[PDB]
Amino acid sequence: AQRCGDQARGAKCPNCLCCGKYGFCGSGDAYCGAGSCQSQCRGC
Repeated sequence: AQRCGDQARGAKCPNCLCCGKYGFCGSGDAYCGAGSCQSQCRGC
């Protein structure tokens, strides 16, 4: 579990991961699915 976006001073996340609009970078369709994705919308 890693924080991104405004929740991380505008920090970006690596590939194979999804950055939740709520500055929350995680995995799984739970955060990768369409509805809470903002950045890095191409994770595994």
